[PDB]
Amino acid sequence: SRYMDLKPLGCGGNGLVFSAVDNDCDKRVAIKKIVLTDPQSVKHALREIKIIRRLDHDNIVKVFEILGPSGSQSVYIVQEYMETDLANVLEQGPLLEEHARLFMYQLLRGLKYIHSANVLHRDLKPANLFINTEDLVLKIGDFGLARIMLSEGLVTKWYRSPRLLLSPNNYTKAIDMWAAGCIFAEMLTGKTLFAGAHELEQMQLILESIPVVHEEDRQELLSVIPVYIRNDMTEPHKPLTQLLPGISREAVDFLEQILTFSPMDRLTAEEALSHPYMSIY
Ligand SMILES: COc1ccc(-n2nnc3cnc(N[C@@H]4CCN(c5ccncc5)C4)nc32)cc1
Repeated sequence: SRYMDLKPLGCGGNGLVFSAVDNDCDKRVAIKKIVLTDPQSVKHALREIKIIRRLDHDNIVKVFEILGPSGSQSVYIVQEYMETDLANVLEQGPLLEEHARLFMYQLLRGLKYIHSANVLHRDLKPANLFINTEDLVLKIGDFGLARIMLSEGLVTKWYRSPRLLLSPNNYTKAIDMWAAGCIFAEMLTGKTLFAGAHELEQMQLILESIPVVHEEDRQELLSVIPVYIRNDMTEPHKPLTQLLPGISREAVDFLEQILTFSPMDRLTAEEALSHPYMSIY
């Protein structure tokens, strides 16, 4: 009786999403319908709800209510309506460095929050970063959020870290950070940094630009891709400075610190925010 005029917004992983208007307050909402197809789906939906119910931050999409069939506080997640998504913004071209830098700050602020709570995002990509163009606010989408402790082909390989390509079911905070670096490069250039369709070509695209500085990392690659055995992995053929040719040296330097092959050398969300390139906000 509360939510009226519902029009589908598209399809996520969990289910169909709809835009609707609330009667209590004349504001717009975004509702996710999750179908309880199998008992595996009910267990998955229940994990997701307990997480999003306790997270409250300026750069995380706000969850208002949870209702079942007929609307009572199939499952329906009522969240805040955002104007657009980052993917729709970047189809229109690259951003001014001032806007990319501001959106990166907000993305990092949102990551620093979820990571502190021992939550990570299993599906970080421009389509799941929501924008209100009026206030230039960026908010990370709730669906994909998971505690650190069918349709497989519909998962993008593009924002996957070298480690996630080698160990496909192991998600960590550092994996969110690699994806954030990739999204930042995409906001600056208006095109995907590493656009592979398969796990191996994605690894080969990364290896053309990212140095392998540890022998442990080098030995692992020689056991999967032995062609690079007499190549000095320390100096790639097409480095990030070449891949990003019109952007500032300050942006590339900050990027080189996030797009490290090893998670051990990679800045954390907290460290990236304390970086001079970000601390000015
Ligand atoms: C594809 O699957 C999905 C998956 C999740 C959503 N979710 N989840 N929480 C949300 C909060 N706000 C919005 N707002 C839309 C962003 C772009 N939408 C338009 C942009 C421009 N024109 C029409 C719609 C509004 N969408 C949300 C939407 C579609």
